[PDB]
Amino acid sequence: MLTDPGNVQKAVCHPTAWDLGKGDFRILMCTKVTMDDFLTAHHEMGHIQYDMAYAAQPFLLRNGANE
Amino acid sequence: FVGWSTDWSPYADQSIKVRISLKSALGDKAYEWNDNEMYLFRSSVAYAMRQYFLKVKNQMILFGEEDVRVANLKPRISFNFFVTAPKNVSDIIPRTEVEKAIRMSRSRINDAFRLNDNSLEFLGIQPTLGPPNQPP
Amino acid sequence: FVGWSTDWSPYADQSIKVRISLKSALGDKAYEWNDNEMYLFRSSVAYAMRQYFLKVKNQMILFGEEDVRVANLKPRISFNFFVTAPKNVSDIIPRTEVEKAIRMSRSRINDAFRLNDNSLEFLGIQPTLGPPNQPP
Amino acid sequence: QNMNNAGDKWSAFLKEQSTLAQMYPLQEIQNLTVKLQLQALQQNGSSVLSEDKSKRLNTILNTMSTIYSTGKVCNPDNPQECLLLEPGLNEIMANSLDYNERLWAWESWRSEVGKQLRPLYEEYVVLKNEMARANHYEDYGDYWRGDYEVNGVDGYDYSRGQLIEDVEHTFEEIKPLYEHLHAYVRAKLMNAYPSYISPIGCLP
Repeated sequence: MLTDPGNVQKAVCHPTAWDLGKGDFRILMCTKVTMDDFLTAHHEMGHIQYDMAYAAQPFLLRNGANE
Repeated sequence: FVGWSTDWSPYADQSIKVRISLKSALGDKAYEWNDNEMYLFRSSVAYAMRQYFLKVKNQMILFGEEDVRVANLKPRISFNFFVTAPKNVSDIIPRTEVEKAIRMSRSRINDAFRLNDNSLEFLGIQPTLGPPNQPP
Repeated sequence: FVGWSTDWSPYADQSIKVRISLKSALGDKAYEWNDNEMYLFRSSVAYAMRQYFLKVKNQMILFGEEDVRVANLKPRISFNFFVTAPKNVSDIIPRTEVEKAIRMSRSRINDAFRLNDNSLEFLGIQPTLGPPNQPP
Repeated sequence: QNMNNAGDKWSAFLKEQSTLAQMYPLQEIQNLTVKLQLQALQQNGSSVLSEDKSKRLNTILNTMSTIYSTGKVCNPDNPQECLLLEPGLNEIMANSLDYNERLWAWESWRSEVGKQLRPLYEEYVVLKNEMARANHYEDYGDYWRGDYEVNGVDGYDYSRGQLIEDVEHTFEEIKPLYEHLHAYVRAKLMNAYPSYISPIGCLP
């Protein structure tokens, strides 16, 4: 889901990223057509490249180190 | 038996009548007792509990002047009073400890109003002091 | 300039150091000052504002003993204190009126603890009385 | 829930498999590729707790967030001229550069929120503590540091009671950098704001 330009349509809202495991890294964004998604874009692409290390690696092998 | 006594309570026994005679110690030319001297008193009553309950009962309980309950205000600065708990007002202070509480600081309050314990009447509490030893 | 003074406040100027010397008026054989006599004092401090603000400022504002703020308690009966508003605690009482407020009822509080104004030290407030007229 | 309660079909299945993984230590394993695995094992949620009153606490938690998000001070010069925290109160600290009105805005804002949330705080501490004690920890602020409880490469660990001790090895040498900066702004606060500031003492 990306759709929220100005609408009241039922979807949850944050620009957020995922590591799902089993070779799956999702985004979820609430695009009020604005720059805060591209603020998070390489910001996540620095962090999901840590997540591309645990692409198929377990739930017992989660994110990187600390926050 | 006809009627009833219209003022009895089962807590009236713990009330103490205090009886001030300004024409006995300061006599004349003295200050005219009014509602300030009412308000001075209950502060100095609350004094006597704090000085009692930590020098004798030895734990701290706080007291305001409003805990000193005033009933039947008469010009002769005479009125029956009793004190309660501060805001556990469901419970009051038992009079049996107040009797020794006054006798500890009885000497404190007469000079707090230039009085002589014959202008500090309590009707149940009387001064028990004064052995003289003038000759060597 | 290195460091800072770790205790300054912009409201510390309104605090008054009171200095009690029990070995000066009552001397020895006197009662041992403790946290009751702390609690007696703030009640009798709150006294002085009520007597001031309606005999001078001439409108009623209420005061509890807790409005008398106590800081730096010294077993030597000495501490800097100031008083606030009752529960408009965003605002405090200006010290400039407290100085005349003590000087009105300075005579009230020394006999409230059998003291002599050389055991009621205020460091900014001193007794200004006593002209004698013995000869006719 | 398809991630919590369908995590709980695996979390109840975890309590078959995690206990069959719970016979291994934390320091005599150096494989790494499997060392942190049992450290990410208490993760999937707090299924060891019977969460019935931690799902009572969320009723308190939404009340805590609503008053802060609706944190607002109506001005007393005219009573229905009101300013919230976010578009009305930080702006006073931004646009206005007066001592006393910002002093009023500092005090009047703090007379609103934490007093109403103080009865939302005492039970919030203790109920999170037996939540932490059923999470088998002494306090939930320790769990906060529980991500930093990495005892893996024999020198690479990080005890909970040492990670801040090294932080107090830092700022006391940055404290003289404040001391010049204190005297710098005390040289500034005498002629920027009307001379209340002791140039020796602390700051308002």
